[PDB]
Amino acid sequence: MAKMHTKRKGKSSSTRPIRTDPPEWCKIGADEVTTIVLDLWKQGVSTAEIGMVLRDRYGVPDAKLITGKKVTTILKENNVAPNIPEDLTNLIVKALGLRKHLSVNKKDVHNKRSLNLTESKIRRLVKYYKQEKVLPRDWFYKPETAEMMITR
Amino acid sequence: MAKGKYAANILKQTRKDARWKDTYYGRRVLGLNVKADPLGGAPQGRGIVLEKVGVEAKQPNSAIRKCVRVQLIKNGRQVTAFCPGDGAVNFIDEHDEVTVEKIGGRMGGAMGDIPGVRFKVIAVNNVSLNQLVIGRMEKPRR
Amino acid sequence: VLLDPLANALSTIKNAEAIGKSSCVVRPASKNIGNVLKVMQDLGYIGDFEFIDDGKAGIYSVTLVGRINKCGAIKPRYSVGTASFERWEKQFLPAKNFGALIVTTSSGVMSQYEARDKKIGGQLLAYVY
RNA sequence: UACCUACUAGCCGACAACGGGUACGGGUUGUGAGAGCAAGAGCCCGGAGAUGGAUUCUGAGACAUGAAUCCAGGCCCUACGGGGCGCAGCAGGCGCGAAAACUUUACAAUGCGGGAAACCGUGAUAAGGGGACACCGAGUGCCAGCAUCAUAUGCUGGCUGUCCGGAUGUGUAAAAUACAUCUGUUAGCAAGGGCCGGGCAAGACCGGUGCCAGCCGCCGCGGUAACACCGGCGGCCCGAGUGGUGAUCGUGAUUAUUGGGUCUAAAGGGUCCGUAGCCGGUUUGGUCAGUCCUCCGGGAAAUCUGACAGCUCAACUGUUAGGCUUUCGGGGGAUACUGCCAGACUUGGAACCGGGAGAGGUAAGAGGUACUACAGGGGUAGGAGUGAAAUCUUGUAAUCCCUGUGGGACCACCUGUGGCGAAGGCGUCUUACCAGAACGGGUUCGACGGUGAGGGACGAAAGCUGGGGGCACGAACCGGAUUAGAUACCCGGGUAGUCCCAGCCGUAAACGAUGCUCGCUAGGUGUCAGGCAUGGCGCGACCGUGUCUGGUGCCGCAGGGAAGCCGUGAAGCGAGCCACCUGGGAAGUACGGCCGCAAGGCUGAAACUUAAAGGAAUUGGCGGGGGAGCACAACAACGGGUGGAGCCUGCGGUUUA
RNA sequence: GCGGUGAAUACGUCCCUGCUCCUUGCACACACCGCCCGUCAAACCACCCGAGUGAGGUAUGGGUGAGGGCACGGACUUCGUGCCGUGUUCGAACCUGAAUUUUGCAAGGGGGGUUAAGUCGUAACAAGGUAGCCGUAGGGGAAUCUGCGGCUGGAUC
RNA sequence: GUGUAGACAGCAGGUCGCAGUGACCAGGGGGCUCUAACUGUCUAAUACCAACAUAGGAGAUUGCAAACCCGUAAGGGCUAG
RNA sequence: GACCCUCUUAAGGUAGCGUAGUACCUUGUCGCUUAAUUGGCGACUUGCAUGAAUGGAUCAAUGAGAGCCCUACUGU
Ligand SMILES: [Mg+2]
Ligand SMILES: [Mg+2]
Ligand SMILES: [Mg+2]
Ligand SMILES: [Mg+2]
Ligand SMILES: [Mg+2]
Ligand SMILES: [Mg+2]
Ligand SMILES: [Mg+2]
Ligand SMILES: [Mg+2]
Repeated sequence: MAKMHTKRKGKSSSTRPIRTDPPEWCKIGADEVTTIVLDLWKQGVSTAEIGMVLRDRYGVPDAKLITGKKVTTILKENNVAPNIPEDLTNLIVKALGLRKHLSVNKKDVHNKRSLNLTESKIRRLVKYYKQEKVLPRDWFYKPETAEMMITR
Repeated sequence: MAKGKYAANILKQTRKDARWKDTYYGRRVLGLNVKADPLGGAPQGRGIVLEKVGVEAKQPNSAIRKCVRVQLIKNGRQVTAFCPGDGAVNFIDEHDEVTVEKIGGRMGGAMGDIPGVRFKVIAVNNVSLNQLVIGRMEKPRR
Repeated sequence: VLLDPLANALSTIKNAEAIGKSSCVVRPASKNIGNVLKVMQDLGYIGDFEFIDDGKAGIYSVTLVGRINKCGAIKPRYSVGTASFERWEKQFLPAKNFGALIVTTSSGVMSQYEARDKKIGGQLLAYVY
């Protein structure tokens, strides 16, 4: 389909094969992969590339197939998850950096529109998460005060 | 024009606005026809003849169309009335009582090569001007 | 965004019939899609259909035996009773006892002839002929 | 809260409050195949009103149509001290207007109040009179034989009384009609109305009139042969009816949910972000609210449909089987469907990483060449411009050439039927900041999505406000030509402006005249980014062919359109949302409103006018389009003459019987 | 019609002027002697503004305020649905400022339309003779003209 | 009732007069034009104006040993610019 | 009276305003105001002798400024 605010459709999907089982050619275990995930999380590595580094240097095809849990499921099980989802945090971080840039380049109207599109995505994520109880009902996305990196 | 199941309100609203673009429904609801025409929905009328004019016809055709100038008594509206038939101005003169009716032409408006005239005589002194034109009635001396 | 899979499947069947292709694939399969395909198969208008799962919603490899003329969804899915089928039949269908309307009912999904036999109505689903 | 008190600060509304417009509501009526659309005068249900208005007595009940009181308003009887009345009760009158009846009859019946009853009153009701109310039923003729011009009066023959008139009784309260027998009639008393060129059924028959009289819904007729107009002749359709003007329904899929269009005909919003609304993935589990089958309370009759029964057929009344009344309240069954509940699922979108692509954006700087300013050196009669000229410029040494120093704008070739961007738009180079994309991805997420009236930002150029800058260009302006004129094209100057800095306006042929999202549908064919195979490559940085994905163009089958055409990058086939159009002018105008400093933008009629405007395509003519060709009624090259002078003849005009 | 005598020119091209054919353009079909825009004046019609000038409706505060209803007090009679007074209550009518809305009249101004056999030009239609249209700004009796960006819905190159 | 308080604000009933800001005190109001924008200044002793000034707009000179001006000169005003 | 030319010793007054605080003719002509108005306002304007920083038009607010009108008031 088209993108969120640009209508340029694309099909660069990551083709994951039909695997209903863990690997049969790998000796890795669930304890090994969960220990690797916890250690990489404590290093300071976000969940998007935790699985990537599992699949590249350890050749782990999928954490859900072996452990039975995704990365965020393991994070919630071990109390090693953030209080805010990573996508919302990334959008808010980019919006804060873009606002910091736009407070000195007031002619940069194109990036003002880019900031508006990212704000629309941020409000979409907040609406979905408050729909699904991930975030509090009264915590609205304030773009000036309640948008910090770790929100409390 | 929403085709969803629970979208009757949108279709009703868009039909409501699009209806006004028709001339007939909007002019009927707004009451322009009652407000405009001298008879006010009366099929015929009754006015005092004041002046007689043989108004000219259209550009391709060439003729003189006998058109009395009559002022209504029901409303005091001054208009022009076309008197049809051979010897049309012979049976009508100044200061008469003549029934008048619409000419019944294009869109209820002026008919044929008569410019600016929408009303026609149908009877002089409450007797049929058609029969006077034919020759089965005689003009009263009143 | 994909928001009418039954109508998409019937439009694909319409396209495949119009080109005269014997076989065609059905984009993501659904249970109501399978019920419509089974009732259409019992009507004889459609030959064969198999759910080939793909780690997704699933698709169909439908063998069109060349028996239909056009088939799309019924939008909106109108509520219909046992005494309310003939007006929809006169609207969508071309002739009496010619083509059937796919109906969804609490008993089951089926053409409106068998629904009238059941004496139970519901929502119109589609039409095929 | 109906009023009062203490208190609280609510209540209704952008899903339309408040206000304006309009209206007795419904049962129903009009119409159409139906969906619908339009009106709800009369018969029944409820509501209100009694000249407008307020107030009050009486009563079980009233603020009473035949009660009052006063005010306003009009009128009225008076002996002038005073006293009444309001027909939206029945007939009637004036007024009003296009717009409608008798100041009849009776309580006989049906009802009501009164009476214990017998009964009385009843403009309620019934009964009539009058009104081309609506519907229905009939007749003005029938008729054998015979004749022309095929249906008209003929000639003749009789025959019937439905109508009209009478008799008589039934009959109703009594009438009248109706009803029965009889009988009155030479079947005579009883047909009109429109229209005749087309649309549209009917006359190319004869005089009239001459763009006049007239016709004409529209088209169109007549300035000399009118099937058109007037009389006639004839003919046509309808039928005691037949037309006219509105209205309104249908026509018309011309309001379109069913069921329309929106590239070029009216119409896609400049783009885009986005709320209410609306539309939404597969999937396990639970419910059953819409929904579904069923039940029970309703949905007055009337009108509707059919039949039966009875009015002679008929409409009509009763019974009855259906219809409407609808689209309410409440129970049981089902769980497909949608909405509710709790998860999950990976494809849809979201997030991150990789090597690449890009005139993507702001900020800064440097640079390229040309131009220009002044100065210097050389040189000496024109330079500039034009179709041709002149203004202009130059002897104060211009033009041209050389040197040098400043200036502001502008970024060529490279450059592409290339690229990036939401669009507007973006081309010197370097750097910093930011953003998106596609591509690769057993990466994170789990439907988080589409559209989107309102509303918000971006928005070419021109213009406006304030500060700069001003080389060039260049509205205005001035001058020189052109021409009949030139307030224009041409040329010489050249202001505002173009540029920058800080804001405003918010419109373009903002175009692909094609809104955006998804699935689906023959192919051949460039090129661009990425990825991927392979052959060469100094078998390396690199370049070729093939292939998947996403763009960027041409070609075109099926498909569709009225066609030009579109055609996996739809104008094809479905899904969803929005914007938009409804004969041509008047008109994007007037009034009101909001917006802006302003110019203006936004919203947006009516009177009136008009029969077409309009779109594609085509056959010709035509051009100061193109291409081709030809000839002394073309040209070139030539020879002569007409034109000059006199005469001759022809045409015009003066004269002229 | 005939005869005497007797010459230059052109071994041509389609530039000029007619004309023929294919293609392109076209708002032209009486076919370019075509169609056709705006101002100006004249007649008429409908309209808008107009300093002004009336009339009517709705609602609102306020005013003066008939009359009636209960309360209380005071007297006359057959001891009061009466009388006087007082207070309270409802309250018509009329007057008045603003608000709102509907319409009549108005010196004069405006643009629209429509009729002459009007006048002036020639703007668009072909490359309409300077391609045109669109937005914007300025100029001019008037079409329109020029500048700026844009488009091609423009021929020939 | 508010306030700590001074005091302020408000309510119910009764009652007198021709009259309740009872005296004193204390704007009459509105509409259409001309002119100047406004506050201000002005002929002390006949002119309080539409005149003068004003902010706003525009122009000119001058790079400071300046422009402009005073003095015969010494030297000065503008300029501790 | 929308054109060829003038009168052109530089130029022939554009936007506006116009009987004006400017207008002789003059108490200009028409409408509202009044019974009646050399007046006030609006319009027309052939301007003796208007006009753009000799600044033009226009202006909310202000004014012991200058005219006219309505209501209220009063020995004017
Ligand atoms: Mg610009
Ligand atoms: Mg667009
Ligand atoms: Mg008027
Ligand atoms: Mg010009
Ligand atoms: Mg553009
Ligand atoms: Mg002053
Ligand atoms: Mg002064
Ligand atoms: Mg006076």
